[PDB]
Amino acid sequence: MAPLRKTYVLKLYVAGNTPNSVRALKTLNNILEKEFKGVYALKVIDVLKNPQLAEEDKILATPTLAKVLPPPVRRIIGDLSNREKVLIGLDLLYEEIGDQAEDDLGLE
Amino acid sequence: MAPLRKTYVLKLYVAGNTPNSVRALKTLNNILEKEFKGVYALKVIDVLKNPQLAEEDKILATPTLAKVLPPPVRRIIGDLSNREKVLIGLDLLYEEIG
Amino acid sequence: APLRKTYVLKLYVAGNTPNSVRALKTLNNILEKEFKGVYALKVIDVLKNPQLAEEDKILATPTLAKVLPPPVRRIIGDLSNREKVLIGLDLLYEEIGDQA
Amino acid sequence: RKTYVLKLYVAGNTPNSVRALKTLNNILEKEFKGVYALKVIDVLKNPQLAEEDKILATPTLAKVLPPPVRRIIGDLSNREKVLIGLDLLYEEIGDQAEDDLGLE
Repeated sequence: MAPLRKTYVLKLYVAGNTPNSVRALKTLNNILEKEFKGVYALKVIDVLKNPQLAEEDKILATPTLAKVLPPPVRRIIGDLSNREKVLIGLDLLYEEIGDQAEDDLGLE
Repeated sequence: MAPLRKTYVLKLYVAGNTPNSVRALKTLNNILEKEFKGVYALKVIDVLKNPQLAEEDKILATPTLAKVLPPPVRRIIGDLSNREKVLIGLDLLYEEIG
Repeated sequence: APLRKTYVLKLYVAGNTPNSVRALKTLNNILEKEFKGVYALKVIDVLKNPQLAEEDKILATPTLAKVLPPPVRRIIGDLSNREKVLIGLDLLYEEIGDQA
Repeated sequence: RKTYVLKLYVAGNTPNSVRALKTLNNILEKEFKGVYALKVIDVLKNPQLAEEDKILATPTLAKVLPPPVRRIIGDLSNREKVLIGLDLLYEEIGDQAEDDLGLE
């Protein structure tokens, strides 16, 4: 809980959220805090819940920026695009990325 | 006032298709056809029908590019974003013909 | 007028040379003629200043080059294949200085 | 079993340069044998980054490295000014072996 918290956030932009991609997203979320504790941070943006992009938000084609990502990570990114058919694209920015989101209804 | 050479391709990336949404895309296109003869061309992309971007594709925030665009075009783009919420983002290409 | 914000095309070159500097000029020229206020060129000579800023990162050329204007793509190509002085690039939404 | 490849992107080599890159090539294979690998790349030698290559601001990664390695890096950056930036991969090196135990 230091003063700053700037890290190379890996933003994923998805259309929808099918229970399976949500698993994999949770999966990939640990492959990161695990092998790269501190270096990266996942951040998913569902366009269906948030269509309008914020000035700083940019969506690049998965294929391009993927190759510079960790091996196990690239594999998830691959299922997501070619299988779970939900990954629109992604980006890599050194941003704030603080508190978790997803307006909680208590999700149980 | 001349149809020839380099063309701006305005790529709108949409999520959804409300009744108004369709109306305006007909207008924007009509505007670009009758006013920006050639100069500008439109190309709407349905991320629902197909989400994965090709290799040469990218979506940039609307507020950004729409700023430099011609008033009559920013208008329809502003509405497609903050009123119909179908407009995710967009890109600007400078090709020739397709 | 008081500045503005746009997408910056940061090229990272290992030093400079007449040709590379020419093309780097041709290129900059282009973005200010065809892609006004959408893309801004910003060259970073790793030879002059080696250190890297915080949000400053460098991705290989072929990765992020596909998504650029064709002409930007040609020049980027030559600064990388012909002059072989380009390390990589990046595309950030920033706040271009009134100059620097 | 894999290893943290600590790729270092440097701008040329100085006298006080190879100094720490010889002290870093040590501390690692020593206290952290097999743990944190290391491969130095002088851009000036070969600029063009490969499709899977990237360079990141030294303040970012280094800060998640052993307090000591951060010293050689830290010095190597502000003082000897040659460290353009660094990258940290977590993959497996299968180029050479010494002894292993696969289970058929």
